[PDB]
Amino acid sequence: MTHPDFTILYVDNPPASTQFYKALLGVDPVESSPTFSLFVLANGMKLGLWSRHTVEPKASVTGGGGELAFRVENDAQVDETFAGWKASGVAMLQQPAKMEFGYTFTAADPDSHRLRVYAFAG
Amino acid sequence: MTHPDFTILYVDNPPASTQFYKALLGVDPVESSPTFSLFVLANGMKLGLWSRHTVEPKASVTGGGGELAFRVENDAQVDETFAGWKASGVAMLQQPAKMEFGYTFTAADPDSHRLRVYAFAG
Repeated sequence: MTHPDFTILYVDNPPASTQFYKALLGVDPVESSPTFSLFVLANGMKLGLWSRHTVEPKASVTGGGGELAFRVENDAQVDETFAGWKASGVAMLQQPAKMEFGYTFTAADPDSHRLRVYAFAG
Repeated sequence: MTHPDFTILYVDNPPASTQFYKALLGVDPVESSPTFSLFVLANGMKLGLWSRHTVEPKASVTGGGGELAFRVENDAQVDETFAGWKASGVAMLQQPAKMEFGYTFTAADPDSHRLRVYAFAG
């Protein structure tokens, strides 16, 4: 009954991780705190960064879950996003491969979130 | 540079978990597969269910991360969403408490995702 237009990705060190998402997405944090961050996209969606040392329920995890799907028009735009992140200092452990749902790619940043850039086959 | 209006939450058993999100959010899966699901919200956002047995990179985890922030007008609407989920068979391990960012509450479903219903103080 309640609709979430807001997704939160759990980070460790707010300063470095927030500047990382600033250039990663191409946004600026409208709201920010010593242990939290918030930016709202012109897409009509909303995206948080909640530090895991202050998350409730308290969970010391990085890379356990949370997937951020970056939608692009086609397979070439996936590869542009690949190389740009790679040069921008993403860990990057996954082969960009043609899946059933289309050309999918998933990265892992310093704080390790599954950043899923895909091109839908339809 | 690339903006994600799409967030994916990693589930174990697609049938049961997809019907769970159907009533949870109040949506129907526009796209669906034997090991995947996809529904797009009238909020202007997009939400996937990717089964962890077919996720790339492959990760057998549930409750490690991924946070779904359900935004409501005030603290009472948080408590309505609390009891409704509770009656609908959510695990629910967190006290709905007044945080710095407002009245926050976080649930965990059968597949265990941090479902964050909050009322922003400001």
